[PDB]
Amino acid sequence: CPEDWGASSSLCFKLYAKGKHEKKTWFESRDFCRALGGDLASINNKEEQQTIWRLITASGSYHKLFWLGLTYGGFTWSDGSPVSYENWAYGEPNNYQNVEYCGELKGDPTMSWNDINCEHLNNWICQIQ
Amino acid sequence: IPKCPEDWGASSRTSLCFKLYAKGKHEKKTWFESRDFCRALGGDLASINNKEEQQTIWRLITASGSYHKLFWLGLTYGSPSEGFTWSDGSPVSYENWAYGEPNNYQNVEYCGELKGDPTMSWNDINCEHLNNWICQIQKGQTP
Ligand SMILES: [Ca+2]
Ligand SMILES: [Ca+2]
Ligand SMILES: [Ca+2]
Repeated sequence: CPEDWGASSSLCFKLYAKGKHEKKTWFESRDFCRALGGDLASINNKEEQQTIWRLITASGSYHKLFWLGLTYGGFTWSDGSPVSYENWAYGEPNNYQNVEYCGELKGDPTMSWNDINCEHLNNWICQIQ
Repeated sequence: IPKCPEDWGASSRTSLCFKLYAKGKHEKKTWFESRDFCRALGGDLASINNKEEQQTIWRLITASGSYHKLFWLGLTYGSPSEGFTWSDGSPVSYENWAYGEPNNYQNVEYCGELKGDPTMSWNDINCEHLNNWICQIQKGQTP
């Protein structure tokens, strides 16, 4: 793995929790990780989770929340029929997009996930190959 | 296929991209500071390894009215360790330097700067000097 990046025993993870003043939104966090050649960290098994936890330990970043690459995201007819026709007014539909939800990691031994407004300022975790 | 970052002059035939930094007289830096700045971006002070790369930079100069300005390049005098000779210039064969010697000769004093006119010529000057500067980055890479 790159310059000190949690080595999955596969994937490399790196925490980013410098200060509460430079926390980013999910989108910014994702741009930051992508500009590095990777992306926001994805957790696909217990192993990957232990790794991030060791990183949290090794750095003393207990209890901090981190953005993970978790993201959520059309209209259907109730009766089941297919949407073979549309007559939306200009710009419609549009409400189903004023808010989006993303998943954050609770940095304690439970290592649990919670979804929240993708616009919250948070620490984040990247993953490079 | 590697491509150049958010608008940086791309060397059509190589893997380098260039960007001018001429924010004005009160923004100028030293070779080392300029180097720190460029590497901080994930790049480095610009190297000119051929004519095409030189032309890419000249086109950057033109597109920004940066005519007649001076820019730092990654050009730096390295002080080859084979440089010592005797008083008449004869080469040194036998040697009896103390432990760790020689070593004062390694002090970095001279760096290269680019004259932003059509000549695109280089001049070696004291690295302490304040100049505008140019960075380069590898394609496929983002600042
Ligand atoms: Ca809850
Ligand atoms: Ca929730
Ligand atoms: Ca000179």
